[PDB]
Amino acid sequence: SSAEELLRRSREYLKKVKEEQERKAKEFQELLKELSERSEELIRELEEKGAASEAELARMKQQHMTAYLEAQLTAWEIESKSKIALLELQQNQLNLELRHI
Amino acid sequence: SSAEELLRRSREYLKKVKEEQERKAKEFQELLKELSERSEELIRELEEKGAASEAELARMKQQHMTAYLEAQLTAWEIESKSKIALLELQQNQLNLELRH
Amino acid sequence: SAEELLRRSREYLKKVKEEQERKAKEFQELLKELSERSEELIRELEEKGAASEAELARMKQQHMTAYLEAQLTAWEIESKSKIALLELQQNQLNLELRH
Amino acid sequence: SSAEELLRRSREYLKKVKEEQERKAKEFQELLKELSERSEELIRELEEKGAASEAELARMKQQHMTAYLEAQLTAWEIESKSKIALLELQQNQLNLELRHI
Amino acid sequence: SSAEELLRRSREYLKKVKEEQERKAKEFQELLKELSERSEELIRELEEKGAASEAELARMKQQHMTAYLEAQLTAWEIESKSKIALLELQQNQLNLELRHI
Amino acid sequence: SAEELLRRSREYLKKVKEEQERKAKEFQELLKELSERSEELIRELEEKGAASEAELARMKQQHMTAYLEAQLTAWEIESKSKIALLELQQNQLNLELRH
Amino acid sequence: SSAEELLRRSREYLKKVKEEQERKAKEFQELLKELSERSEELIRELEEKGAASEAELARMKQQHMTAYLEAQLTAWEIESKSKIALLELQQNQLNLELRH
Amino acid sequence: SSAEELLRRSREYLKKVKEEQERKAKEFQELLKELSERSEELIRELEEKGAASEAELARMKQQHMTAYLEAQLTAWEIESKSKIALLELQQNQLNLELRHI
Repeated sequence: SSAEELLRRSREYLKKVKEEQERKAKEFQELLKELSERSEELIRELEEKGAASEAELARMKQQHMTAYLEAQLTAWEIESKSKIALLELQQNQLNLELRHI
Repeated sequence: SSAEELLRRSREYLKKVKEEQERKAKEFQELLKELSERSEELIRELEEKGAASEAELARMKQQHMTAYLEAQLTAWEIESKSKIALLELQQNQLNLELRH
Repeated sequence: SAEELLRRSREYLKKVKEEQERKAKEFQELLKELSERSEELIRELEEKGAASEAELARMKQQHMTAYLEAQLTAWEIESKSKIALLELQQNQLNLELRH
Repeated sequence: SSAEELLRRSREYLKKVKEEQERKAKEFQELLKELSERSEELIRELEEKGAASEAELARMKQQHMTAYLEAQLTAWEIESKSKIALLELQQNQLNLELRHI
Repeated sequence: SSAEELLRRSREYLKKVKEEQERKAKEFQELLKELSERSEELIRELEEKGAASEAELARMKQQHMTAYLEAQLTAWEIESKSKIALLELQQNQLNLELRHI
Repeated sequence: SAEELLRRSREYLKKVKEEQERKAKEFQELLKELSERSEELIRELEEKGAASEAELARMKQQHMTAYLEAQLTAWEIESKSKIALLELQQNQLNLELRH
Repeated sequence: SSAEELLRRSREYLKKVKEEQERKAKEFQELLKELSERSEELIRELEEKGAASEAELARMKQQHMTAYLEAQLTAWEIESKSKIALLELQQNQLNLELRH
Repeated sequence: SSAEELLRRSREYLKKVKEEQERKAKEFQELLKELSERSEELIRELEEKGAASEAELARMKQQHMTAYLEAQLTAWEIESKSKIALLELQQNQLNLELRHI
């Protein structure tokens, strides 16, 4: 009863954290999408202006793609690590309930 | 009773740790906001002066956005790790409460 | 009740594992696309003589070096992810036999 | 009795380690503040003397903020990892206290 | 009986994960070999055409070996971490087998 | 016999903890020395006008930036080291009470 | 008996893992030796030609020694981590053998 | 008896690893000492030749001290991590003996 209430509060508190992680993951993708499209807009403007040397933009383009690639890998590593860690806490939570209940 | 004291004390201390980490998270967003808002202001100044080449300001702006993104990812990594460890510590606490 | 929770626990486990396969596949598609763009940019340069022979060598090697770094990183992620869930799959299996 | 003595001693040595880390955290903040204020001083002297181009100073100023943001994150990472790790040891200490004595 | 089925299945899924990592390890070596041989090709063309100074080529050649050494260490780090981690899971699987069935 | 092993186990534990304090102190002495050398080199430059005002600013900031990085690194090491042994000290204390 | 088979099989497999890691350690020292011996040869060639400034070869030599030192530290970190993990795994194995 | 023999073999095997770590630590310090003194010999030669600009050597010197500082920190981190990990295996070894024994 009282144990059922605490385990209840712990389970629903665990879900808010899980949903809180899903929020941050989406928020990052939106941020990266905006920044990446701002960078492409900058590089595109140069190509229109022709201000940047053909080699200059090639180096600029490859840096944009490289950092974007790097940004995704980091976000992939973070969310992957978070989801897996929460899952173990989901198992501990379940282990507590069955054993007690 | 005496065990009720210690376990209640631990719960409240965990509560303080959780709040201090929420502070540091918010404080960082405020710091990153200010500094980032300065960096955008500097690049604005350079644009209006035309004190940097068109390509150079493309490089500076993209470096600015790259560092902001790196910073957000790092703070996201720290807070995500903190919240989940405390979550495990809170489970140990809960298990003890149940144990008693 | 114990079976329902554990069955529901295995389903969420399955979704997480499946999702991790989703991201790994998506990355390889992203890597190939960006990789094929990068070699296209390098293609155009050499054809136009835009970059010096020394310049294109450093550019090509930067591209291969970045591609190798990307794979090793994605390898480390997917490798660690799969093994971490693998311990959770064993934790799940241990819970089931417990009942 | 000796269990109580050994465990009370444990409680104190662990209270000292915790205070030691609060001390190190403050010292770094004072350290970063002093050095970070030299940087602004060196830079203000440049802007005053006009000894760096408008872009050089902007690159220097954003370099300073970028390094400052990294120092805070890195210090935040250490103190956070330390506080959480010590927290778990206090839990073990608390578990022994309920058991051993 | 069902324990034996669940555990034998576990044994097989874990044998598949192990073979999968031996596969990934080889693929990388083939991958590194192909790209690493392009680098030597691009560089041999430079030395032939004399399109880089004596020092530039030396800096490029030592750059190539330095990156190659990093790729091996990094791949060695991953495969080693993977093999050891899987090894422990095989031990848990072996522990269950002695117990559950 | 159990007491001898555990007493001997605590002595080796003590040596390791003491040794870790030795390295932490030694590093701060190394850092200060190298740091004081570096600021001496920078001192000589500005006095001789060897480096431009812009040059010395970047040099000074590189030195402070490297010093900060060194401290954070040594902080992370000594902090992690002490906590890791602290769990081993608790493991030792748990073994003793077990007897 | 049947348990004696499995635990003996695990001991021999652990034995193979320990040996494969000794291989990789030695193989790396051989690779680092060759490449490092090439790098020293290149800098020798440059010295005899006088194809690089005196200061430049000081920078190149010091970069060469820095990378060799970084490489050794990394391989030292990998093997030190591997040997100690297997050592823990070998202890789990031993505990099982004792358990039976 | 037979257990006393296996635990014996495990304890002495643990000591060879511990001594093996002490070897690598010393070996590194010797290597760093030699390389560091080779670098100082190079920088010293330049100052005698005066080949390097007074600012050039100042940058060169600071890089030598910085990398040396970095090298020590890495070695400090490795040996510290190794010694602590071996110690836990020393505790597990002792725990196995007393319990069996």
